[PDB]
Amino acid sequence: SRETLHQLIENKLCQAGLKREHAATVAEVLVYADARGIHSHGAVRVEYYAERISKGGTNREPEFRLEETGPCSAILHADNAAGQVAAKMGMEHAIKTAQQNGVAVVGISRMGHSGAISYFVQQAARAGFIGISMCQSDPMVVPFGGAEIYYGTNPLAFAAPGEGDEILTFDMATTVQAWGKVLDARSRNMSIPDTWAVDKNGVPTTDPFAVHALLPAAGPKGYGLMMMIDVLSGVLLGLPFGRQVSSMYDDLHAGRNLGQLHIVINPNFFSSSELFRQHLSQTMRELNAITPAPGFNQVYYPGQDQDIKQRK
Amino acid sequence: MKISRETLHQLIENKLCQAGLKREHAATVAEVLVYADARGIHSHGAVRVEYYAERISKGGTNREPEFRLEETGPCSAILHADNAAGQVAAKMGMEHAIKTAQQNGVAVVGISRMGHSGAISYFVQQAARAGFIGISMCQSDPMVVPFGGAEIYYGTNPLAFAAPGEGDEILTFDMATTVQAWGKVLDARSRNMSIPDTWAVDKNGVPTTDPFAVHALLPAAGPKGYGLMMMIDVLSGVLLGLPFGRQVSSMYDDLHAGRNLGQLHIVINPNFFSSSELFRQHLSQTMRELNAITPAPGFNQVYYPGQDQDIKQRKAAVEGIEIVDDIYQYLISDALYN
Ligand SMILES: NC(=O)C1=CN([C@@H]2O[C@H](COP(=O)(O)OP(=O)(O)OC[C@H]3O[C@@H](n4cnc5c(N)ncnc54)[C@H](O)[C@@H]3O)[C@@H](O)[C@H]2O)C=CC1
Ligand SMILES: NC(=O)C1=CN([C@@H]2O[C@H](COP(=O)(O)OP(=O)(O)OC[C@H]3O[C@@H](n4cnc5c(N)ncnc54)[C@H](O)[C@@H]3O)[C@@H](O)[C@H]2O)C=CC1
Repeated sequence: SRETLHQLIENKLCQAGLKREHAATVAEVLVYADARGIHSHGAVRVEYYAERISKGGTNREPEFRLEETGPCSAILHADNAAGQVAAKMGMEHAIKTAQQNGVAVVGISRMGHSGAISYFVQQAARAGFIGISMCQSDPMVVPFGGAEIYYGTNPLAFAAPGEGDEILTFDMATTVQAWGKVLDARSRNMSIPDTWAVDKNGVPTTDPFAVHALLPAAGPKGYGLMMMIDVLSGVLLGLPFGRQVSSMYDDLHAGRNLGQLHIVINPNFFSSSELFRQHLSQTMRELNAITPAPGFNQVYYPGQDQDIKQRK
Repeated sequence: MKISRETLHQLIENKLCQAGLKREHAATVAEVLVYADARGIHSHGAVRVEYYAERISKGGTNREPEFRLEETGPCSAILHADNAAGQVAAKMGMEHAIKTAQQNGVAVVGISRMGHSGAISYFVQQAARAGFIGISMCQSDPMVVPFGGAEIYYGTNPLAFAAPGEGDEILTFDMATTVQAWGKVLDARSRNMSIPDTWAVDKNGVPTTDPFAVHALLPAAGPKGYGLMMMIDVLSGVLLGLPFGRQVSSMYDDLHAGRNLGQLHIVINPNFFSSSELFRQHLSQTMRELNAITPAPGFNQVYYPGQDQDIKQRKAAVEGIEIVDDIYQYLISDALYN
């Protein structure tokens, strides 16, 4: 069960170094990923996290400092704490701030990997607000037209509340595919589609063992989106940016120094929250009623495929 | 033909003024249009004036809007635009966003009930010129199938971003959420070429190479563009209590009726997070480093995002802006439309 795995991972990470409360938080986010089929960011990471913690490449005793910079802005100085802990804490502050003052823009400064980041925007939506989040990731992607890596798979996530317990959740890597698909096609020795990745010369490739770098989604569009995310979650916070961003296997003894940015918007500072939620539910219904194209059994609203996998 | 920036501005300004816009409003509309043309975004340039003139004439764009700025919090506002010209409403709202982020760090400003606002990167460039990060997005005419779908719901719903580098350097990025903007289907309609099958679908949701058989556009990157246009509809439409999704008006529904569109600006003042000087240095460093990346076979250069358009804008300052001669002919003429 869910509370089973939480207890497992909570225990394992608590003994590898983390305060019990920190272990409980990382556990939760990891399960969340596997359940929604986001396996690249689920348990395939758990022994690894345990290692980095034991070796100090993730801070077991971070000195957190939430620095408020304005009525609707803050930086959580996270001291290279586990990303799941840091990002969750900053989102709690963003939610509190948007609750009172309407909007919140909160940077997470110096954290480890934070995982399937839709977890954090769901926090905002469960509180009745719109959540947007994005973060830097290991340099892994060619600029459009390029043969050298610069940005990472730099994800973007969004959630908004509908009626009752309904939430619409959207989450995407800015590459054609997440990296975890390249490794999957490496392990099963499959070939990969030629739209996913390039070789050491920047030429598209079908051999996942000849992959030097991922391609950006929609060419120049994914390129701009990952740039935007690097500027918003990295440059804005004065952190390393672009190619300077650390990679997971550079040094298990050193903090990652990653950044993440949350933006939270309280609907009642703009219009009726009741009608907002009614209209989100209406969006979800209407999209579901759309005539599917040949080949599709249904049209899903964004994220519904994951919402479904979750409950099964 | 190529033409100056000041002259095109004047032509557009006069033509919209005689349609019935206040000269102040017609000026603002004109500079956003010339901005688009200079950057090569011609589908949102002077080509739209004749349409605008008709809508203004027939009352579908408010020539006497009662603007009302409703401040809802320290960093939030709605500009009620009373179906004023979008370029006017969006710029006014961005001026408020800039002022708000200057004093309070961040601003989220809705433009509620406006006409078409054009190449929306104009508005984020305002923020970047003021030293801030600008993000903007707006609803558009239903024209796009959901991923997996065969009926239209969302529009080409654009997203734009700009941030300042050192000096007058700005990094500007601006995209429709479809594989291609609608103008590419219109352009290949004008010259009778088959389009690739990744752009659009027929009435049945089957991808098509026949531009006259196109019923709807496809979202960029499948479900990703789908999610992005939904996000933009939610942020610039649902959030403002406006018509959303398939309810959004289309350009030729009713020329006598206000469009009721929505747009959302988000402005972030880097000074509220870290040194704005080092921020600008790092944006300029980003642009340099991306330019120095080894190009892949086929390419002669790696561009930083938006650099292709910056180059066009730079060239247009030298040689002048290229527009279709037919548009020049209409702008000098005494005809408002037809
Ligand atoms: N350093 C980090 O933390 C990173 C984390 N990630 C995460 O990994 C995950 C990667 O996601 P991707 O492979 O790009 O996702 P994807 O391509 O499978 O799907 C993207 C989005 O579209 C939705 N979607 C997909 N198919 C759909 C359909 N048929 N109908 C309606 N909606 C549909 C998904 O639910 C999801 O919200 C994300 O959770 C992302 O946050 C990714 C990169 C880096
Ligand atoms: N209702 C409205 O007002 C709407 C307005 N629009 C506008 O129409 C325009 C749509 O543009 P798209 O067709 O998506 O543009 P696009 O596909 O040509 O390019 C998108 C972005 O990527 C950049 N880019 C493209 N190729 C590049 C390269 N090789 N290197 C570096 N950067 C590159 C562009 O400069 C641009 O910033 C936008 O200005 C948008 O604001 C679009 C839809 C609706």
